[PDB]
Amino acid sequence: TASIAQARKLVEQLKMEANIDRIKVSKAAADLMAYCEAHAKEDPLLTPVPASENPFR
Amino acid sequence: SVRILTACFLSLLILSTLLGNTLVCAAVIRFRHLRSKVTNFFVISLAVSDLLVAVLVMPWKAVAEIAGFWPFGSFCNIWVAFDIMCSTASILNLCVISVDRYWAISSPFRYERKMTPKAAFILISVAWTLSVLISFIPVQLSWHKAKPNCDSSLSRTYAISSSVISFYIPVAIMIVTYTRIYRIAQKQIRRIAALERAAVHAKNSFKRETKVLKTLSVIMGVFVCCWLPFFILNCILPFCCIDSNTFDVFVWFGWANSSLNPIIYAFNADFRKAFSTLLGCY
Amino acid sequence: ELDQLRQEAEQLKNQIRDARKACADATLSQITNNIDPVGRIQMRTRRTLRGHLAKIYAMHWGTDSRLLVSASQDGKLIIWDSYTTNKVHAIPLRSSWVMTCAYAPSGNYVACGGLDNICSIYNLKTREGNVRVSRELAGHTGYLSCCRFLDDNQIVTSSGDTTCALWDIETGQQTTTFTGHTGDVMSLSLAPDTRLFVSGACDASAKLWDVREGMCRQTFTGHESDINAICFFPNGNAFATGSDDATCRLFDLRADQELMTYSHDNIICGITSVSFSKSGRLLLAGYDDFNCNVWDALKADRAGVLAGHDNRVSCLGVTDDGMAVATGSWDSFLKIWNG
Amino acid sequence: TEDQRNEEKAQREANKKIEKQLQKDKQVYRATHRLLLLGAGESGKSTIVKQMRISGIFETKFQVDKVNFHMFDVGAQRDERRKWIQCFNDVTAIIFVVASSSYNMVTNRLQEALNLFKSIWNNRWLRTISVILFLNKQDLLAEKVLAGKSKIEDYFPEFARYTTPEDATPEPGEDPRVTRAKYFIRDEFLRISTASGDGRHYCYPHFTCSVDTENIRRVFNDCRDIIQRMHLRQYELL
Ligand SMILES: Cc1cc(-c2cccn3ccnc23)ccc1-c1c(C)c(=O)[nH]c(=O)n1C
Repeated sequence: TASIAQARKLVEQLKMEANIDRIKVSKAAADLMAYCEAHAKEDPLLTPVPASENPFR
Repeated sequence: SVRILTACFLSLLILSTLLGNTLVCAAVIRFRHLRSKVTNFFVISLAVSDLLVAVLVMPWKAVAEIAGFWPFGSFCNIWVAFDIMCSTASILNLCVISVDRYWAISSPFRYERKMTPKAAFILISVAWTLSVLISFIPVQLSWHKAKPNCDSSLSRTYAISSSVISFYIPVAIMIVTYTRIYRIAQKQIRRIAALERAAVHAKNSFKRETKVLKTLSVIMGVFVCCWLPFFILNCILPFCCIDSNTFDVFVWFGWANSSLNPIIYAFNADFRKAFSTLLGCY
Repeated sequence: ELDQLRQEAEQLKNQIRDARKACADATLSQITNNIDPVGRIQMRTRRTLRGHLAKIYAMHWGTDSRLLVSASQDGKLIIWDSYTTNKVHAIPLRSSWVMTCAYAPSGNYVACGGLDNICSIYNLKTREGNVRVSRELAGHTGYLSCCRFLDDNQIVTSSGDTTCALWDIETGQQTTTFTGHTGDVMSLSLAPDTRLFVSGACDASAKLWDVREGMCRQTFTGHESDINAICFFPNGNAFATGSDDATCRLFDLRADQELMTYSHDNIICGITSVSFSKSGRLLLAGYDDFNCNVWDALKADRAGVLAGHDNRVSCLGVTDDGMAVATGSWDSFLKIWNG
Repeated sequence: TEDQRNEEKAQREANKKIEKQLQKDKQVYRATHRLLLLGAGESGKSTIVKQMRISGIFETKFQVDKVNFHMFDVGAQRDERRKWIQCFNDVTAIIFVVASSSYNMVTNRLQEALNLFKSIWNNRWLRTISVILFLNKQDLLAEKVLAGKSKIEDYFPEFARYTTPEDATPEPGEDPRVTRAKYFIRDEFLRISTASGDGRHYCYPHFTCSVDTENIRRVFNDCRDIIQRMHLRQYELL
């Protein structure tokens, strides 16, 4: 009596996961590039910071 | 040109001793997973004693061999004390290593609660104090020489007294400790083989018993063959007909034990790994 | 009956896969091709913290980027001052099998949990001064594997009983239960706005959860083995995963599919931890082979390697200001990196 | 200025006070042996824990001859594919408890125990961990073998050709029929044990009962043997 319930619950979950709207990958990849470009000046691990203001020296 | 060949051999021996004991000393400093164990507190002491043998003892006698006389004059009376101290320390370190291994293997639970890093220090201090006591106090008192170049003859009393404390007592302890380790190692092999035989009979060794004899034979025969001819003649000569050349050969055999000590005692899985890391990062 | 529902599920899966294929137009590598490579990353151990007796399983930075807590399988929860290497607290635990810890964003609480199936909350700043257990959250039927504070009163925990839960610390009762995973849930990662969170499980699937709604929104696949680590991109629209099959992947929430794969031919050990940087350009990941590999999140080129741990690297964190990187290991040492 | 000096002094005092406490705990940690206890709910595992003492993990502390032991039960809402099994890769031993009288009870319970033992034995995280094997419920097995309708050959066909090994030390009053079954089951476990034995871990079978005062001494002696063999192996003598 539980197999039918689990199958119907799985179908119900899969129905909800298929009703979303998906954007193109090209636009999605273009937004991660935009984020890194605008914050590359405040990434101390990427751009080395002089030891004057480094608190670990 | 046999002189050149002898000089090359002696230089190779000194360089081998220096390199081996420096590599043993270098690895323990670099890696703190070797310094953690109290059992390695005794290997580094042995390496230090072998290093002092290589530095303060071997080169000057090697030079005196090549030249044919003693070019230092007033250093003979201090060189003898350094020789005695640095050889006695090595032998006592070997004895302490054997006792440590025996106590670890025979009483594994009392070893873990009592072998604190403050007992290894006491043992090492006792060994080096015994080394210092018999080497400098008697020598800088004219007690080693018989009352009747650097070719002195030891007193009939001092030669016997120092040969016992420095060789005979340490070599008996090593024999008793390494034979109880042999008995333990053979009981364990019999129990494992019994279970394997039971499994085989359900389905219906020799190398292990050879491995234990190989290691013990390598440990003991090297030490005995290196130091026994020297200490046999060290007691016969004061009583007095063998010349000094054969005695020099046996003296040099005694010091060659310090070259193989890194191979015998600091050549396990992790010491070898540290040596590979220090040599080419392999 | 059963055949009809099986066919319906097959049709739904085929529709989802067809939609994902249709939305796939160009790859991340193709777009990120003219970008100047970062180059090489030089990072040196700036600190080394000692005091734990056994393997270290977790660590967590504070929001001030100075304090951090770490967990060891010796029953200790030690709080460090990363600047001065001093120890601020040392909290003994009732159970010796802790596998996760967390730092409250306010800084007044630390969490804990493990094989005892209990999440323990500790009061750090109190008028007495001592550190005592405030609450104990029971209700999971499997080991606690991760826990992340939302505020001083809410916390999300993941468990090996294939279930994540949201709790109310004041009342000690569950508020929402997140079901749908078939294998043990291993990791959690809260969104920057604490509105969503992702979890990785042993069924090689990740899921995106709605905290206020309680339902699963998106399900991501692609890994072949258990997922051990998961992390959000700083933007909040992407996340990264680490697995036992010696690979890392980047997924996009809006595109609803994988974008990049971070792997190498000479890597066969699994990933234990994963993290990002302040800009999101670098992808730091811990490995079973005792070191940490710094990646390039846009080009999949290994920018550097962090080495110096004697044993397996188990945990890995990056400060909120981007200043430093801390790693713990099974050799019981915390090493802070910078460069 | 002065405020920074005062703060640093207070922080150093607190750090020193903490480090003083961390020094005794290091001494206590090194004196304790961790033991992982496995088995099934059908086996007499629960009674053994009660004897040692006299819902997440269950932990128990007991001490023998000034040696501290610390044992863990993982029978807390678990399943197969043990992911938590890597937390115990540096324990002294694993205590595997089996109900020997469950051969007829139903696949077979004994076959399930054998499969679990083979799974644990070949685990990658347990390649240096020895197993102390308890073959529990021996009185029930003796009663079943003596009188009843349960024939081992019906469930295990290999029992029709088994022969008692010569290294058998049966109790003086036991029926020789009972001893054959005991050693057949023990050899069935030992075949798995020695078919993949690496030389770094071993198995220590025992014929036990759920209510025994000798189980603690069995664990103590087997742990002593494990530590001794590890010492012997680290010196290239074994
Ligand atoms: C004969 C001797 C014996 C010992 C000794 C005595 C007791 C314990 N020992 C342990 C190691 N060496 C010793 C030391 C140095 C000498 C010696 C040598 C080699 C030489 O060429 N010229 C000398 O005049 N002497 C004195």
